[PDB]
Amino acid sequence: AKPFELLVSFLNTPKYGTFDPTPVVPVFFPFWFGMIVGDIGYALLFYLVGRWLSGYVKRNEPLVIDLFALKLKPQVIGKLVHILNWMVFWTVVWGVIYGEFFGTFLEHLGVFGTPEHPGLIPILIHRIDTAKTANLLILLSVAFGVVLVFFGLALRAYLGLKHRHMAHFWEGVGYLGGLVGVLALAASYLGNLQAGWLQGLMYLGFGVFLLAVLMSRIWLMIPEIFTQAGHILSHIRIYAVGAAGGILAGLLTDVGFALAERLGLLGVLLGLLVAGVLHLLILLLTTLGHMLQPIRLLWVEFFTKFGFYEENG
Amino acid sequence: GGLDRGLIAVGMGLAVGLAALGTGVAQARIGAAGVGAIAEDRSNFGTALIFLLLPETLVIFGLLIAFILNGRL
Amino acid sequence: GGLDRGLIAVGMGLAVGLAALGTGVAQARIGAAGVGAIAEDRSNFGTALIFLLLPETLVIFGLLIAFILNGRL
Amino acid sequence: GGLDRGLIAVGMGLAVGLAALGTGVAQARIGAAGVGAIAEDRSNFGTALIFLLLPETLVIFGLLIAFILNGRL
Amino acid sequence: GGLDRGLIAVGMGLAVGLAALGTGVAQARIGAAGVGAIAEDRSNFGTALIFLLLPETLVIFGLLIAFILNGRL
Amino acid sequence: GGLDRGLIAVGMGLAVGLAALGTGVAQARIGAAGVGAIAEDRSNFGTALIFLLLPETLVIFGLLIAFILNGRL
Amino acid sequence: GLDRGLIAVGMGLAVGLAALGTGVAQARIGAAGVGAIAEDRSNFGTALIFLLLPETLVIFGLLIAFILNGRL
Amino acid sequence: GGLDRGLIAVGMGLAVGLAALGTGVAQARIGAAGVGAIAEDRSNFGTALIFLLLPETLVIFGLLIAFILNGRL
Amino acid sequence: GGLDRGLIAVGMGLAVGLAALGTGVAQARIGAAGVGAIAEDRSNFGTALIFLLLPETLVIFGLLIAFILNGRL
Amino acid sequence: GGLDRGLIAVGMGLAVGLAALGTGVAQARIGAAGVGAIAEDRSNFGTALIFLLLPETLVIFGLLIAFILNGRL
Amino acid sequence: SGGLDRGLIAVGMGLAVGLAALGTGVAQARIGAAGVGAIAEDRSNFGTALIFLLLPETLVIFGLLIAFILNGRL
Amino acid sequence: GGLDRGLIAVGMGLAVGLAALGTGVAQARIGAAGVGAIAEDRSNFGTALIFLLLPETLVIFGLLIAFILNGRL
Amino acid sequence: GGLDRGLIAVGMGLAVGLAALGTGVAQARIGAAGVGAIAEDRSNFGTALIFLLLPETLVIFGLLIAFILNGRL
Repeated sequence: AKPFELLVSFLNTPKYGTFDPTPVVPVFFPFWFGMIVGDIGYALLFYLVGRWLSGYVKRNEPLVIDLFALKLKPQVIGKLVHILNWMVFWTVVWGVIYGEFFGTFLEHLGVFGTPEHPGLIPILIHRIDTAKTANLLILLSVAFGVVLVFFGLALRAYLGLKHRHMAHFWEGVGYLGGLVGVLALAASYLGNLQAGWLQGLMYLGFGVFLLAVLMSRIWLMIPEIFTQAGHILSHIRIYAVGAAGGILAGLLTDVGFALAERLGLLGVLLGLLVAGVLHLLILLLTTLGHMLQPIRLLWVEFFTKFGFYEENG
Repeated sequence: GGLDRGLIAVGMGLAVGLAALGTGVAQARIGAAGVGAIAEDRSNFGTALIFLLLPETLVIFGLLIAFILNGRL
Repeated sequence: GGLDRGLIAVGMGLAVGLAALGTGVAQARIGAAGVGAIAEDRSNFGTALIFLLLPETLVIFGLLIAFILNGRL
Repeated sequence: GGLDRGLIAVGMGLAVGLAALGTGVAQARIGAAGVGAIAEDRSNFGTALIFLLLPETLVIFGLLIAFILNGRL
Repeated sequence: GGLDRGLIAVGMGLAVGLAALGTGVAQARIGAAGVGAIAEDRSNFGTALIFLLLPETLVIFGLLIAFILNGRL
Repeated sequence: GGLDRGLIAVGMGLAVGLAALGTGVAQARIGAAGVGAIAEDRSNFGTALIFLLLPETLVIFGLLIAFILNGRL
Repeated sequence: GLDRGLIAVGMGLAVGLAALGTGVAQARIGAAGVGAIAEDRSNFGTALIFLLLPETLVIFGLLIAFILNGRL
Repeated sequence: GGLDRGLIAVGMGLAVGLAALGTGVAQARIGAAGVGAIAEDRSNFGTALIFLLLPETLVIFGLLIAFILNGRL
Repeated sequence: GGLDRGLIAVGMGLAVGLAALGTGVAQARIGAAGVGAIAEDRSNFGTALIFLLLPETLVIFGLLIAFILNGRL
Repeated sequence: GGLDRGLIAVGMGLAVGLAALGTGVAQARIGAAGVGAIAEDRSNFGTALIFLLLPETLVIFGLLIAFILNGRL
Repeated sequence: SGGLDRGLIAVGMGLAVGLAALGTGVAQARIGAAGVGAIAEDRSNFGTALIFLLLPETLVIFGLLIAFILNGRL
Repeated sequence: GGLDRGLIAVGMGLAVGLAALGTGVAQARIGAAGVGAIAEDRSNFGTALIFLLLPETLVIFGLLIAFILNGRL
Repeated sequence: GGLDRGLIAVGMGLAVGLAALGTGVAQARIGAAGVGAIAEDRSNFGTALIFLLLPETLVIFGLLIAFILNGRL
């Protein structure tokens, strides 16, 4: 938990009397990282790199990168290694959750358990089905954002509870009412159209929202409610990136298989090397952005939004 | 259902693409000024970043319309 | 003619699509000046962001037209 | 039933969102100068904000023609 | 047949949309110039207004052709 | 019959919209320099107005084709 | 006779694109003319010379549109 | 189906229009010769207009390439 | 197969391509400003790298929509 | 017959048209650059026209592409 | 091919790759101009300009590969 | 068969003209920027011609893809 | 069979031409800087040529996909 405090420390200092947001990240960020990690075969190389940097740590290397002319601090790197332990764990377990890996023999024999091939090695996600896999892909990333934004607004409201800026405590639960009302309306629209308790939910939602408006006609607050009502929908980008990476890795592995066998006897000994080269280069290109995406999502939507626009000391 | 599904399909992509363009056209000009401000002063990350995250409120549209109309189909 | 409800999809998507960048072009030019204003006076964020919320009002038209077109089927 | 009943919808967006493009590109040029004038002097808030809204005469015409064409359905 | 009554609908639409876009791009530069000049001298507010209230006159032809075209039904 | 009546309308609408936006484009850039010239003195008012009355010839050129065409109709 | 409608859309787009062609050239010349008139009001004739050269471009399109009408 | 004329005529129309747009974008930025003449040396009018009279060769090229299409009938 | 299965493909392609357009146009200005900032103070390289790739999400929505549409095959 | 060959006029006409506008874009910039030489020096006039009359290989190439399909007609 | 499926997917692939290529070139233009302006004295650190010009290359590849695979798998 | 034998020549126009305006804007910026050397030195004419005569490779591609299948019929 | 050769032809043509246009618009900006860069010394000659060399890779991809799709015939 303590190593994760470095990433937050880059930003503005909090004010005493506001709660520490550091323990939020180490439990939530790493499994978000895990969703890009159909690539588990190549993350053992990341573990090897962590071993290399731990070798620098036990060497106590004051490393200097010639390319960027940057100075490295040995005591910082151990925090990085203990941080990377958990994302390697989430790496492994999420790649298992995918079920599909490159050693899947279904292109040659029905060994792995799928609806297509009832084998003895059950694979949860074959990445071909789009009927229920899509809905399952949507649902969890929808739910995580809702839970975290509700927690953030609740804790901001409880901070407003103490000091007498409690005037904005009312608008905090007004956001909650507006969100639950629009959620009820949306779920009633495209769903199975049952609307009774849905009508009750939306009624209470916009009622308690309009109650907060009666505090004062704040000219600035009324449009931005729609904006965070889209920021909650912005949480869906998590599975998009992971699906993009996973299907690319799967198709590249299929290209390796095709160059191996589908070329006949002439292509048997060639395709795997260039397939691995393509995999490693595309990972080198992509993994940096894929790593920074969820951390910046939680970092700007939760962490900055709740309490990190205000004073510092 | 005859040969019609392509007509419904093509309208989905245009909306989301042009929403992306509308985000990008604002983002290009705002980001340059923001990074120019942050180059001379370290004390403005938050105020710049909140404004850079504002155009992302546009890209949320189109995709939900595509989902609901595909479910309608 | 059973293809009539097929081409209703493209109109909604094109409408919201071009409305998206028609919105975004305004923030493109106003945001840089706003963050230039905030670069020298930090009490001006409120009078700056209000300009950044003006062009958001007219995105609603395409989606409401889309919804009332979905009312046909 | 002819194909015209579904053909009506496609004409709305080409008017309304293109007028939205016109309004946005009109707003973009004047917004920077307006916010600069406000930053240099808050006393010009009214005489600037009177110019911040005016091209939206186009979009109300677009919605007018769009709905009045929908009335033929 | 009979879809010509639906095919005329787009004809009003692109015409009024392009007219609106031309109007907006006309107002953009002149309004920017007007607000820039009027900040240093407010006495010319009438002259600036009667100057920049000019290229919007092309809109009246778009509504005219719109009403005379759909009136043919 | 049919399948002929919408084409004339959409062609005329395209022509007049293109002409209107061309006139707007022509007026847009000269308008700012006209604002500057009339900001120099009142004596430049007529000599600035004499330029802006020129490009309207395009619009009257575009619209006349509609009259003969729907008289043929 | 469905081509009788295609000739209409063709002539309309022709004259419209000609209008775009003649409508874009005014950018530098308008500013130069007003700046010269502010510099010297006696330059009316010299200024108006440039402001008529690109405007003849519409003539070709309207002629070809008129003559293609008579093919009916 | 004996349709030949109209799908020729549409290309015939667009060719000369695109050529006119090319001549327009050519003539747009060359206006500095006029101010370059009157402000410095009015006797250079011929040395200016020689550049003015050259770019319109391409529409002259486009005239006959469109005329020959009608001659096929 | 069917005509729709090919007709579907055009929407995905235009969506992803114009989303790429938006990403590139967003990328150009921020990259140019970032290297302008880094030209005389190289220490800020670890700061600009966040902003100069932040809008990459735009194409991801397009490919998500593409995977949705090819799932209807 | 007719429909099998009438479409070719569109293809060559568009080609020669946007080739003409491309060479017009080239000619505009190079002429705007080229005026400064003759404005300040009457001697280097000769090389300037050599630099002006370079970008014409594309339009004659478009002429040949039109003529081969004319021969094929 | 009862329907013209091959051409229908081919035009979509072409549109995708062309728009991706032009967007990448538009991105590359300003950054290359600024990098060239920088390296008038930055032979010591031209590698930063190299890697900044290198990164927009990632924009073409995903559109290229999806255009490839939507036809290559059928 | 059918008019598909005529549809093949349609792509020739796009292939020619897009490379045409590509090199149009290319030498538009290059040759206009290139005349700075000839404004001060006659000797640098060769290298400037090297800059402005390198990137034309794109139109040769359009020529060769024009020749590659025009003989199909 | 043989009813869709024109469609693949125009698709590959638009692809390669559009890639050519993107490469050209990049080449214009890079060459504008490069020709000014060579104005100081010949030492920057080779180091500038690599920057204009790199965007040529884009049209290679379009040529590759066109040629491999030329083999469909």
